[PDB]
Amino acid sequence: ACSTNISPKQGLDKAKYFSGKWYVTHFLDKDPQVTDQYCSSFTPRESDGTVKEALYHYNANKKTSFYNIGEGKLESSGLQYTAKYKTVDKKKAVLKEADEKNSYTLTVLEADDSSALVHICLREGSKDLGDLYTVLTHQKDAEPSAKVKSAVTQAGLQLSQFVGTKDLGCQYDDQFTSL
Ligand code: HEM
Ligand SMILES: [N]
Repeated sequence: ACSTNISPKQGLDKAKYFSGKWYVTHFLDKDPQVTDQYCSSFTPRESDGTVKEALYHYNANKKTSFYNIGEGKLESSGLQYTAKYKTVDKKKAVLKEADEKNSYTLTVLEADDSSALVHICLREGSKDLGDLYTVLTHQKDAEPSAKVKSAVTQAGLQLSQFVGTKDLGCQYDDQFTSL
């Protein structure tokens, strides 16, 4: 199951996270449910205590993609939120409304002007799907900062064990993440 002991980084300025867009450069899926490798980019925003974020996934094996919009409330305790998610097309038109039994919780472990580290617990039945850690950069295929690489170690992980995305033949939809 996903860890219940993940807490966001204390003192982090949320503006460093809710800004620009993010590309996943490295991911650690602690308990994968499928064997395909994904690329992902997303654009998180917040307003008045509610996060809305536009999400994109690209299956590098199968060459398929899908789009979502997550929505949830910013924890008063720190940079963390539990979101419900709709399925959308590449123009953000809704294909399916959220299934309220499913959620994900995102916890920000580090963020600076170039890079971030987050933990995501996706619950896509009624079941934690297991921990996913993603290293993020504002620019595609860029190098994460030293600070973010330190945060990986401090989360008890080893960067050597992450899957990098730079060599996967990723295709992104930058128009979508710029909406
Ligand atoms: C490279 C990074 C990521 C990988 C490896 C990954 C992996 C996966 C996989 C394997 C699935 C299931 C696909 C299927 O239906 O078979 C999935 C779905 C999903 N992921 Fe990710 N993911 C990544 C990043 C993210 C990010 C950054 C978020 C949220 C901020 C996120 C949220 C979701 C959600 C909401 C779904 C469910 C989509 C739906 O059923 O409509 N994922 N992801
Ligand atoms: N995910």
